[PDB]
Amino acid sequence: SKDKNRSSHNQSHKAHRNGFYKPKKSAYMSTKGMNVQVLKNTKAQRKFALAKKLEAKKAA
Amino acid sequence: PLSNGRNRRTRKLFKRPFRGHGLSNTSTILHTYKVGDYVTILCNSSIQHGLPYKAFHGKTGRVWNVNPHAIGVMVNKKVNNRIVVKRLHISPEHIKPSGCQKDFLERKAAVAAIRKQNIQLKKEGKPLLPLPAKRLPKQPRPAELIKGADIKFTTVAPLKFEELY
Amino acid sequence: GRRPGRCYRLVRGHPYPKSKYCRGVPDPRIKLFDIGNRSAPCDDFPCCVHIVGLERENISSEAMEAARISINKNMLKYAGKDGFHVRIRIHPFHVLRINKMLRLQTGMRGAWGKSYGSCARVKVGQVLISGRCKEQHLPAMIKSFRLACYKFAGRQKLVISNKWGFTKYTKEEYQQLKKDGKIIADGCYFKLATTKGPLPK
Amino acid sequence: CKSDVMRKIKIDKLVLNISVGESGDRLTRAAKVLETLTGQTPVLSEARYTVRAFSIRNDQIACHVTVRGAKAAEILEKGLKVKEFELKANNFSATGNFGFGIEEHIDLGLKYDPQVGIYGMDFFVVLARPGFRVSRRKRMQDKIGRDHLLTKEDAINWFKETYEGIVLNK
Amino acid sequence: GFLKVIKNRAYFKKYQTQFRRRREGKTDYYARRKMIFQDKDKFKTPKYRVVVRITNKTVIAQIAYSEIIGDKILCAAYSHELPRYGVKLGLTNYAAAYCTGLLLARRLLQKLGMDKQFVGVSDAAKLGEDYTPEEVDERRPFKCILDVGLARTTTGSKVFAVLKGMCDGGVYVPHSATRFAGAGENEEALRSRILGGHVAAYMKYLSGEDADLYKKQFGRFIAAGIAPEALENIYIEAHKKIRENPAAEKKEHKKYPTSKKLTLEQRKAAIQAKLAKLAA
RNA sequence: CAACAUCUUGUCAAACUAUGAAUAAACAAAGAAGAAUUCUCAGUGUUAAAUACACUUCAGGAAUUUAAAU
RNA sequence: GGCGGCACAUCUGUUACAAGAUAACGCAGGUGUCCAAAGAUGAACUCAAUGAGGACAGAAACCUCAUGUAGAAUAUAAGGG
RNA sequence: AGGUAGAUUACCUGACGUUCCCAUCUGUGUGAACAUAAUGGUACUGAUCAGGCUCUAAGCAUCUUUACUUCCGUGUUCGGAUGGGAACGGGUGUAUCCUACUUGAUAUGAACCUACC
Repeated sequence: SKDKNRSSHNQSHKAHRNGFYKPKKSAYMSTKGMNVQVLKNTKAQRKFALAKKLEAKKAA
Repeated sequence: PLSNGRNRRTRKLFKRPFRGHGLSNTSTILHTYKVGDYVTILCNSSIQHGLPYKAFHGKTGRVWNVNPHAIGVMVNKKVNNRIVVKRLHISPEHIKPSGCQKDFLERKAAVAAIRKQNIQLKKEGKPLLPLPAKRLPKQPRPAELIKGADIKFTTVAPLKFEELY
Repeated sequence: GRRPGRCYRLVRGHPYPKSKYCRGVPDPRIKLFDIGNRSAPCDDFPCCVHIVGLERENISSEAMEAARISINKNMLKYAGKDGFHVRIRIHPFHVLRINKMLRLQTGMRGAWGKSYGSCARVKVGQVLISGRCKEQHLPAMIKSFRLACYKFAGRQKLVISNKWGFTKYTKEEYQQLKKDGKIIADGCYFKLATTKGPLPK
Repeated sequence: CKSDVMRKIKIDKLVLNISVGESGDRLTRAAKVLETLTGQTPVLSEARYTVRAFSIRNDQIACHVTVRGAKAAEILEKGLKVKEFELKANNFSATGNFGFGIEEHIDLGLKYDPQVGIYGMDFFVVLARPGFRVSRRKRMQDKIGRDHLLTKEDAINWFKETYEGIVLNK
Repeated sequence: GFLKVIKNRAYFKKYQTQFRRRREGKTDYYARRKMIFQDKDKFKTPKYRVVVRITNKTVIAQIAYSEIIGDKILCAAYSHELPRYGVKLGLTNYAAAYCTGLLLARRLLQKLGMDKQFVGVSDAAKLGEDYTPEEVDERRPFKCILDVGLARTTTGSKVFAVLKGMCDGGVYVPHSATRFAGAGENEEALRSRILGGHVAAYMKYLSGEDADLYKKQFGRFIAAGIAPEALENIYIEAHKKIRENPAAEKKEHKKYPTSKKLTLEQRKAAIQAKLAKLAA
């Protein structure tokens, strides 16, 4: 009882019904695995800006 | 029926250009890549270490991270019915600067040059120049008149068949 | 036991030449491809005719051999040994496969084919056989060419070229150029007078 | 002020080679005869291809050595007096070198010993001109010009002058 | 006859020429691209090399960083300008190689202005021992790689006499002191060879043996009246006079045109003239 | 003679190829949120040192123009 | 169906259609290993072949010059380098 | 004009010859030490007696090659579409895209930083 093995027939029509789901913008903004020193520089500035902001919020 | 090897079907894809073997340029390793740039992945079979997968050959991507010896590249891959984001790290021997925005960067400079003169013209009170017109598909040609003194006529008719033997 | 000619007539499949992968190919039946006075200079035989195939099909090496013999005997009969030079312009570079069926210990459709023979995949308008002669033997040359076509399949066409004996130049172009020295005989063909390279002394 | 001084032909290298198939004892003696003949230790050559006809790849077969300068000249004089300055015209290469081979060696026949044996050497002479270094230097290696390169007749004239030895055309 | 020349058009249609400078035998592109590769995360920050080349008569030394347009030379010091500092003869010695390297180190720091805080070693007593320029206050020294080219780096090579000079000049060139004139013996061997001691023993040796050999090898020294003992003191003053004025120095050239090309008219006219004279 | 060179000649390749389409593949044609400029400008680090350069919501802040870019 | 074979885990070229995917008990072959060096690095050198020479030595032994885009070698199948 | 470093990697290569060297470069002299190998041939070091002989660089040739241009030729092939013709085999018309080999004409390098002339 041999059977047909494989076909691509009707596979592109199926794929375009709910068509190619593009990724959102947040998919291109990931920073996991970036440069180690660049990450250190960015974190150092963010901690500096945040501390200044919270100090000012404490004064008022 | 092929085998599922990593570098299957690359007798012609991974061959070097005719009379283009040996070492590459020096511009390839001296070109400076910055984040946000557009690059093209081009596997160099001459360098087998870190060779990118053959499915990314010819794809255009964007630089997302610069590491001491490798340049991060982010391309788009197509899956069953969706698209995923692929993040690779490729040495400059396998990538190449992309010219995809070369024409766009020309219009940006032309507009910026015009806008730079407008702040001068508005400062001095003169009317300001307009920005360059937008690109349009080849438009229908207008009415034209052809002078009758520098015109020659060539008669066109079906050609009598002649045997090629 | 040779299969009917209708089994291997249509041009089917990729070309299958004899190479390091295809072994055990029977030798082609045809071995001579130039007949007549093959060494006659270019100016001896001005007349030229062709056999032009009008079908896309296989021509087996048996048909080429059966036709070369037919023209050779006929042209020796009518013109003589030195009166003609007929060249066959198709070679059997294709190998046909046969899957032979012999009890109940037979895999029925589970097998490939063995090398069977040779043929040339011709196309429409291709020149199959050509030949050259003088004016005094053209009628005997055309007659022997018609008889050869009975050894082939499909439909053939006899064409009389307006050129010289296997040269691309027409009858009057050859006369003018040769008298100008642009044409240099080489025993059986010519060579154009080159106007390039180092100057002589 | 003529530049003829920059085209003076001179000996630049002389090679003596003894190729005997056997390895051991005789080769050790065949190496010692070159040490006495020239003055410097030779280099033992290995078999490039194994051939059963010659009973020969890892094994030492030959032992060649090259001498240059004044030492090369005097050994050439000894190897040419055996031939009595008689070199055939067909002994000269197309590139300006010549060579020959001998069976007996004068060596030291006073205390000649059969244990050492009898060996035959071959003499090959490589001539040159001042300026031939451009093909041998490490940096900016180039090719010598055709007119600067020697030829068979160039070597013949040198031989018939510096040694007066006539050349046979037989 | 039998030729079988492998130079036909079939050979050339597939021939692939090497890089032009490698075709000249002047550049090792396999090692050049190792010294040329700046880290990608250092955008356009120059990487400096000491290009040391020694000809038959002069010791060239330059400081170059590479760019796509070509190589740019930050500074360069030659040995043919050593006569301005009191060294007339022997411009390619181990001593003159040291002076050339020292001059470049002082000349460069003057250009960048950092010569006050980086002085290196100066006394002749400490010529033989290794010295690596170090951090001053919190300012790092000028770092520069050594480029040797197709020169074999033996255990006494001159290209390490230039390198030793720069380090004593205050420029940091990474190195190991196992290829200097020492690496065997001690600082006295390096120091003596730096002062021309190896040179200033041959004439004392040669004079004892022969007078013609002495005259043939050191002919210009005899005319200039430079004794084998004055060599040591000459190089001491050259180092002293270098550290106080390394700032380089300031007509129209006389060209010599050579052949010039032939235009299409002259090129075509000759062929017709050659064809005419053959119209034998 | 052959043989080997060399200049022509006729016919070829799914597991030969210099060259190489048509159809195709993946980008760009203005989203840290619709541009641009000017002034001001900090934290880390690169750096010989930086006023260079990199990242930091084109760090951040304020003015002027501005809805244009098949 | 059985007997035969493994298309059952797996690699190369081709079928295969110049993106990716991609059939048959399609075609031509391959794997269950081998390596303290055949891993890492530094230096030097240039391979196969051909022409011309050199005692034995010959078409095949070893030496020298010249030409030599890899026509050699790189553990293995094939394809890449 | 020359030399060092290069980027483009034959318009830069290969063969036949030709032109200067005034500086520079090269070739050239020697082997004491560092260092070098069987060989001061290489590489290393010391030098300046001579030379444009080679290199290098510049130019020549109905030169091979290579790089642009036309032509080959809208010819090969190709996407879309018949109740189009043919027994097959294969080959139209329509609205479109359009190579290659070859041949002929031209060229035989452009350009960057430093020093010296």
